[PDB]
Amino acid sequence: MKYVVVSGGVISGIGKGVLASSTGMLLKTLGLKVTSIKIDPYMNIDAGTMSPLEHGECFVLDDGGETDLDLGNYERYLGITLSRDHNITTGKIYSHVISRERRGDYLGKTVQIVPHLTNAIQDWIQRVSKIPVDDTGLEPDVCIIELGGTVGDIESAPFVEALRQFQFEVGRENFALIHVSLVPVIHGEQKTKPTQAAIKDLRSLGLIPDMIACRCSEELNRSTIDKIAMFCHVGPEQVVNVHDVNSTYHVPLLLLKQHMIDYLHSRLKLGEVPLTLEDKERGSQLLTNWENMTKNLDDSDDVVKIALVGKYTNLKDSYLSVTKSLEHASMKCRRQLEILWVEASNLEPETQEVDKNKFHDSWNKLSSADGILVPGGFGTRGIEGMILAAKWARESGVPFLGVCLGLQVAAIEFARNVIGRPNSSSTEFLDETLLAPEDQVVITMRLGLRPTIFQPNSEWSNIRKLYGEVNEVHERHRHRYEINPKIVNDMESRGFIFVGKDETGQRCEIFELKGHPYYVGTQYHPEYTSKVLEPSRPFWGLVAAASGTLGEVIKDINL
Amino acid sequence: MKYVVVSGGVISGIGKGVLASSTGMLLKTLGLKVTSIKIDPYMNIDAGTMSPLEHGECFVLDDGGETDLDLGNYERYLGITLSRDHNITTGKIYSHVISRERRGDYLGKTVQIVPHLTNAIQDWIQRVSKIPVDDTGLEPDVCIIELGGTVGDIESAPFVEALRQFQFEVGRENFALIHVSLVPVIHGEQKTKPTQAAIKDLRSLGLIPDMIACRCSEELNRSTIDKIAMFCHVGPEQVVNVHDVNSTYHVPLLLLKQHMIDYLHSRLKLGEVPLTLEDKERGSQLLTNWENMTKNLDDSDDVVKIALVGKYTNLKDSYLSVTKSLEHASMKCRRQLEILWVEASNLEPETQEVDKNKFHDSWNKLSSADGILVPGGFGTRGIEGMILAAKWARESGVPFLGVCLGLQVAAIEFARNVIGRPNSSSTEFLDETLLAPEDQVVITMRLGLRPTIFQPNSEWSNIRKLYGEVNEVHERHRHRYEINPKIVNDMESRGFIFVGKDETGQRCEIFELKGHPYYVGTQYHPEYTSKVLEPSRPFWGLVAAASGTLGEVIKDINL
Amino acid sequence: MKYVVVSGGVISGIGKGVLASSTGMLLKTLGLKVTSIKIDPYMNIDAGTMSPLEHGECFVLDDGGETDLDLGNYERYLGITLSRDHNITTGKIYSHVISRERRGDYLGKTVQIVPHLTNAIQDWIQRVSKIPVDDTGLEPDVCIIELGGTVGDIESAPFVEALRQFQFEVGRENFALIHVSLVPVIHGEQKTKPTQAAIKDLRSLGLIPDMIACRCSEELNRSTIDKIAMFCHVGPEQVVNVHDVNSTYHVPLLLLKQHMIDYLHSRLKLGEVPLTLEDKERGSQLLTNWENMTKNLDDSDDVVKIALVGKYTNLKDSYLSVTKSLEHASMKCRRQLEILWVEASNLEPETQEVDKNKFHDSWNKLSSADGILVPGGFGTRGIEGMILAAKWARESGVPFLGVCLGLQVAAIEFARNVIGRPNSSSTEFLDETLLAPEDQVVITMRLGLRPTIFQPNSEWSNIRKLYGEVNEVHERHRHRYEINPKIVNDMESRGFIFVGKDETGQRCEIFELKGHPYYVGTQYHPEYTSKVLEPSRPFWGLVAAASGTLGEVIKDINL
Ligand SMILES: Nc1ncnc2c1ncn2[C@@H]1O[C@H](COP(=O)(O)OP(=O)(O)OP(=O)(O)O)[C@@H](O)[C@H]1O
Ligand SMILES: Nc1ncnc2c1ncn2[C@@H]1O[C@H](COP(=O)(O)OP(=O)(O)OP(=O)(O)O)[C@@H](O)[C@H]1O
Ligand SMILES: Nc1ncnc2c1ncn2[C@@H]1O[C@H](COP(=O)(O)OP(=O)(O)OP(=O)(O)O)[C@@H](O)[C@H]1O
Ligand SMILES: O=c1ccn([C@@H]2O[C@H](COP(=O)(O)OP(=O)(O)OP(=O)(O)O)[C@@H](O)[C@H]2O)c(=O)[nH]1
Ligand SMILES: O=c1ccn([C@@H]2O[C@H](COP(=O)(O)OP(=O)(O)OP(=O)(O)O)[C@@H](O)[C@H]2O)c(=O)[nH]1
Ligand SMILES: O=c1ccn([C@@H]2O[C@H](COP(=O)(O)OP(=O)(O)OP(=O)(O)O)[C@@H](O)[C@H]2O)c(=O)[nH]1
Ligand SMILES: [Mg+2]
Ligand SMILES: [Mg+2]
Ligand SMILES: [Mg+2]
Ligand SMILES: [Mg+2]
Ligand SMILES: [Mg+2]
Ligand SMILES: [Mg+2]
Repeated sequence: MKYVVVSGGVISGIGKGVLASSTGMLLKTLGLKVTSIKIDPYMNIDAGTMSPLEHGECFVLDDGGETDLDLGNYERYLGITLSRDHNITTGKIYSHVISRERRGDYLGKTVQIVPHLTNAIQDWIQRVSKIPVDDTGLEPDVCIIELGGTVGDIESAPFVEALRQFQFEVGRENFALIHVSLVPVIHGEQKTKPTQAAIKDLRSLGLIPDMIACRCSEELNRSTIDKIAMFCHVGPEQVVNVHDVNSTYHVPLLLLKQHMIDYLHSRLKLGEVPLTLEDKERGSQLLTNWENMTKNLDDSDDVVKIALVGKYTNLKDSYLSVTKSLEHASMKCRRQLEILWVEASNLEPETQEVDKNKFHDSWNKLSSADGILVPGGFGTRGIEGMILAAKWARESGVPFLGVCLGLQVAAIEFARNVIGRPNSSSTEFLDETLLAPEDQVVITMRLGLRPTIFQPNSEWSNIRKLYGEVNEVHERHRHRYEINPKIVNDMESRGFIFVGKDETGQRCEIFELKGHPYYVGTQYHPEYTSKVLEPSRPFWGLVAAASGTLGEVIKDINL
Repeated sequence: MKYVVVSGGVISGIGKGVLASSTGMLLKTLGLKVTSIKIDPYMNIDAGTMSPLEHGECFVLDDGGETDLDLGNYERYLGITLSRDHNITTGKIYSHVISRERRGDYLGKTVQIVPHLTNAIQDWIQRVSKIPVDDTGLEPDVCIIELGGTVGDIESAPFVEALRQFQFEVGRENFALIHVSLVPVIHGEQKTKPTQAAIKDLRSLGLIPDMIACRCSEELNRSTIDKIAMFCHVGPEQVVNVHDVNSTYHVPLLLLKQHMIDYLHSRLKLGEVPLTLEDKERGSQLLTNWENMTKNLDDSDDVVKIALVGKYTNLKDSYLSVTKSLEHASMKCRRQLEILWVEASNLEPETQEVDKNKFHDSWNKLSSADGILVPGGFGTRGIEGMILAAKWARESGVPFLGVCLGLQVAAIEFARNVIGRPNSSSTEFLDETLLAPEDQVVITMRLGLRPTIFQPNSEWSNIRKLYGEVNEVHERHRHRYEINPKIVNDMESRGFIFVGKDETGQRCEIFELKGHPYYVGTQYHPEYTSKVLEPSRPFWGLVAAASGTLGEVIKDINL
Repeated sequence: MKYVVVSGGVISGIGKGVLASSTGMLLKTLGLKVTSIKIDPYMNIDAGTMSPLEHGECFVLDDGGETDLDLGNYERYLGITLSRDHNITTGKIYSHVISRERRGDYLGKTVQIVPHLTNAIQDWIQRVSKIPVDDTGLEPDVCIIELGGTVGDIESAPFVEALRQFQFEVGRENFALIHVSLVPVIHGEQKTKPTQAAIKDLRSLGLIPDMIACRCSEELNRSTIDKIAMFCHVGPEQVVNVHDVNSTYHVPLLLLKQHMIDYLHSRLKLGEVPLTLEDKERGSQLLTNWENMTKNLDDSDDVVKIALVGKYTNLKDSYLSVTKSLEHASMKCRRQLEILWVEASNLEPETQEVDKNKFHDSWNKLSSADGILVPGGFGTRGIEGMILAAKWARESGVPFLGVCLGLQVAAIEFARNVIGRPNSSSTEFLDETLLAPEDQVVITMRLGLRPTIFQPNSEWSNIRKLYGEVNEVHERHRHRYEINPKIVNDMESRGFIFVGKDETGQRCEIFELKGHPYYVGTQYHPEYTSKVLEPSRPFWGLVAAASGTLGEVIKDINL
């Protein structure tokens, strides 16, 4: 096993997840199998309790693991599948040793943070980095560790001490450290003393970095590079200039231009890992596919506008996987994506009493949209706004996708406005009020990867067509409610066909409305299964419907 | 004596000299006598050997001290005069103890950095902070110490250790520390971990800050202030938000808006220093004069353009005192200054063979200029370009000031083009070549404050008029050459009158050319004597000549 | 050049000079030429101003360099001669860069502690480690650097930073670091946390140690060694157990038993330095001579007692070279030395009025003595006591040596008691009092190595015989006075022959008194020229006179 640790810096939120993902993608272009571990110094066992207002969206795994947003970045860049064990947290590792003590597995010794907890960390990283993450049952060749937080924080102290020991418990040339750092630019001068103080913290903590990755608002001056290469004991070829770029799909081709594969191949002896010529064709076949999609990103010009209708649309990280999944669809259509961020509460008429500026900008955006996404939000407070957005799309012929809550607000709209039961509602919003036309009912989270099976009278639908007309759809779930089965044949009598269901048939999972160009809803989250070179089919269908050429896309899918 | 230390930070060049000068100016608005000390952790005895390419211009004192650029900032903001002892350097203080050892004044003890060198530092700061710096023979009430470099550097280690001890060798409430710090803003988020790591270095080194001054590209968010006030054990009222502003004359009125006098008055018991009501009128009379010049900076609109003709005009700090002296003149004329920065070598015709873009932009600027300054540069390599700039101004009637080298290139121009000896030259450029018409000759630097006396037939001149027609001019010198006295009566026969001289008459120090609107030259540097509320008379005369209203200015000066 | 740095620790005065000297002596037993540098973080230019009450005796070099006591330890263990440049101090190196700045040799850059002062240190260590220190004009093969003070002190900061850089400016395998450390033993348990906190300071400062030398009141337990080898990343074979031993001549044979040559030979590639078989015989010929003198130290039993008569005899380090020179004489006679430490002031009768216990213990010791040394002290306050000790030895036939002041008090005794001028005196004690029989007169220190030449009528003397009857004696001087030449032929008429003089004959340097078994005085210090395997001839003559077998020693010297 080789290890690359991506670490620390002057600030949090600097770019370690981007460089970790680019490094893994780049190493994969030598044919190497790459895995990843996120370490988060936070104490939470997993992200499933904590709200999207900190660290962005909760990411959902095939396991049903509700995990760190960084694991989603590794899944999409590398083409890999991760377990809940691939996210280390302070909570998991302190919990592991405490549960092991009360059972007596330390045989009556005193259990100390060094060695015992720092040995639990190294036992975990070795257990987990050998887990299969590809379509093939090979153990990986490289693990990337993203060390969360900043080096020199109390919460990081056990993890840097475990990595200090891991650098020796595993051999040298099986371990490298990349340190990401900030170069401020002040009055036209690029300042080196923040990055120098960060190299002192690594030395203090007993680690040496093999690369410095410098994050800056400019290209680094070669005099600034020389200075960093004087204070840190590294050559000029070991400071990578990682400036601010408009697109993160370009960052792998920045580091390829900067010899970082060529360095790591000589620092980690990567040419001495056994690989076939088949593995070495697959590597450059991924590289040329990356150069293709990045060329097609730069010379594309024709725009498509998608309204994302939700709450808290100012924290754009609360929709990170949705956003990436709209981008992958856009890149496969070769049209420039603009997301129009629409707060659903501002669509409600009462906003015109509260602040007229917010009311009109929301409807200005929703009218401007070539397609609409209701993204699969959290907490029912915006539903009466999203019901307008679903009504607008159905009354007007505008392309629509409804994810999770986007099944539900669309079925609630269709019930109130096409069946004509005007109070019919989400039980999560009203519960004890006991209305008779319950659209949502509870059937205790239904979590992780499940099979969805198409109902037989459904090959007419665009959504079965986009999935290659394969009999089953396997996708990730994070829901507590269903559509009520008693209202299904009522809705189907009116053309709102539940095109796909759970194998038991009690649970409604995909619809398409008859006759509309594209009015699709999924109870799963199709975001989490999106890959950079293979967009998620419901999002590719929305961006194609919004662009025209939905038929030419369905034709290409059918080969 | 009270002490304010202004210190450290995440980066060098952060703003300590601006905040130190603003703090001293602000405290002076309570009637308090304020002094300053710069500590530079560099080893140089004084700046007189080191070139303007690092740390900007060398500043010249009345003593003839060639000192740090920061001492000039204190002189102009506070209205004070400083000795060469007011700049502490590592060289001076290590030299002081080494010279004292070889003489035996430690009486055969081992001389250690702690206590002995750190006691030399505290003996110096007490010796020097009692020196008179005003027009009155009172000892000061407050000393500002600017601690150069960054806290946590090896070169700073003896000075922070001396200040750690000085906080106790002098009482508490006679000492306060202001720490200047950087808040980066990255993806629209203001980052606190660089300022937290800087508070850990102060605690490690045994100092606590009383203010945090946060330097940022935005106003601080109140949540960012709350966070800094959680990690550092200080109230919200002790983080001052010192954002990037277009003008530094505004920075005192920022800190006045932020209660920093009101805090320091309760932290340093400044109301318990004895002062008269006369002292308390003088304080608010300076404050209202500052509010006047800053109001007159904001509502002024009509521009004046001055060409500054020199070398290395890309390092604008190489002309810092010249620049401030043009600004003070501009503020008293109530016209917005634009400095046009003109590289004199680019004015030479050979530049049109080398790069035509540089040739035309230089002459584009010099033609655009309402006035010209030849600023008093260093090293003769640009003189043939400045001779064109002096010719242009004389042939065309454009207002001119020549400082130091600007006497000399103008007299060299007047000799070559109006007397008609076409090879006549600066002996510093040609020496051993032994031409007969030597314009410069040597008469070993003539340094610091000297008297200049007006020749009798000179009250006609604008330059004697601008000086209030007072018989002597006292100004600062830093020159090795003179104009040749054998060429003086030749030049005076042609109207180039040497309006002022040294008391011996051998040495030529001020000219005015007959008939031209303003063609003045000084061998002294009038920059170093410029004050924010009283501009240097030769620069006020140039900016007035460039604006028109030179007569209305001379009238106001004559009262 | 190879470098070994001996460094730091938990406490000052731990044993670095003993381990540095043992390492150099041991490496010399491979035939390698070894040199040494002491770094002292004190500010003094040289030891010649500072009194023996701190850091022990001032050591005198052939240059006339008054230097650190540690340079004497290297001279005697290694068989080498050192210049005043071999002692680096903070004063010398800050003085060097400050003198170089005022002359302009930094060409107008800003001179910073890093790089410029830390480059002066590395330029010095390379300049000086190539200096010839043997009897042959070869440049050395190895330099030992003793880094004075403790690592993590402010005064050490520039020297550890220079050594951090020197580890890379010179290659790896040309540099090794030995760290000396304390293991306390508390309630029968050997404590490792002080040595762990010292390895953290080295990592913080960017150095890794190749050996840990652990100083302890016991042999280290192998569990304690294992623990130190867990926390520091080093094998068990790299912790050397350097326990408290009664004799320092044993410490080389401790480290030879502990494979420290065998480690350093593989860590520094010492087998790849070119050497002849002649060099490899000389190495083991020194080793077997060390095993001989250490065997002859352990199986010797018969005692000899020497009174050392001086001031401040409680600070035994104030006589370190005298003490070692009595030991080398004792080891060559094969008799166990006891120094009886006699305070000369306590010999004065007035002490019997002040404290009778001190009076009788002094005369109890002086009566017990088989020989007497007056050691060459400092400051005249004890002379009237030493005059009794010189009288006692002359009246009683007890063997005597008088060094520096020990010429002078003996001649003052002989004048007062055998010529019979009872007030005759040391001019340094009385000056302005102007007595006529001045024994001392001034002839401005007479410093360093000088030639002394024997007067012709002197081959009868034991002191000319002990020197091999060679015509000149070359020895080190540190005196300001002489014996008066006007009193010489008076003294010689009475049998007190001045057996040796300066080449000019004005200056009296060696005596022997006729008829007494051994009553010798030298104005030079014979201590500084003493070697472990070749004792200084005047001290070997005293210990032989005290033991009997002075004749058998003179016979062995005469071959
Ligand atoms: N080279 C880059 N150029 C521009 N933006 C970048 C670059 N690298 C990262 N970013 C952006 O910075 C933001 C945060 O980066 P990232 O998520 O990698 O942070 P982090 O330091 O790993 O920690 P956190 O998980 O707390 O955000 C994201 O919006 C990301 O797109
Ligand atoms: N509040 C501020 N807003 C905008 N510019 C500022 C502010 N404070 C300082 N500056 C500018 O920052 C630059 C450097 O500031 P300053 O000279 O005070 O730096 P310093 O940290 O004291 O050290 P140095 O002497 O090395 O420059 C100057 O151009 C100054 O005008
Ligand atoms: N292994 C040892 N066993 C016993 N005594 C020792 C040992 N090593 C050193 N010593 C004694 O310790 C004392 C101080 O040791 P040394 O002179 O080497 O100290 P240091 O740490 O180099 O610093 P300093 O020059 O300030 O004394 C001396 O008396 C010396 O003989
Ligand atoms: O105000 C100042 C700034 C600097 N200095 C002295 O000059 C040196 C200049 O160093 P700075 O700290 O100004 O910069 P740097 O070379 O470390 O690199 P950047 O932060 O710009 O990337 C400092 O280390 C200090 O010795 C002062 O004496 N005063
Ligand atoms: O990538 C990350 C970032 C952060 N964290 C965890 O969340 C915390 C968030 O802290 P950050 O370090 O992200 O910010 P902060 O609150 O210290 O303040 P600013 O720098 O933004 O001013 C960190 O201290 C760490 O515990 C991670 O686990 N991973
Ligand atoms: O009073 C105590 C002592 C120790 N301990 C806990 O037990 C551990 C025992 O560690 P100690 O600090 O007692 O010893 P050590 O193993 O570091 O080595 P020596 O200093 O003896 O050479 C400590 O690190 C701490 O975790 C306590 O909880 N309380
Ligand atoms: Mg935060
Ligand atoms: Mg991340
Ligand atoms: Mg710099
Ligand atoms: Mg400054
Ligand atoms: Mg020593
Ligand atoms: Mg223990």
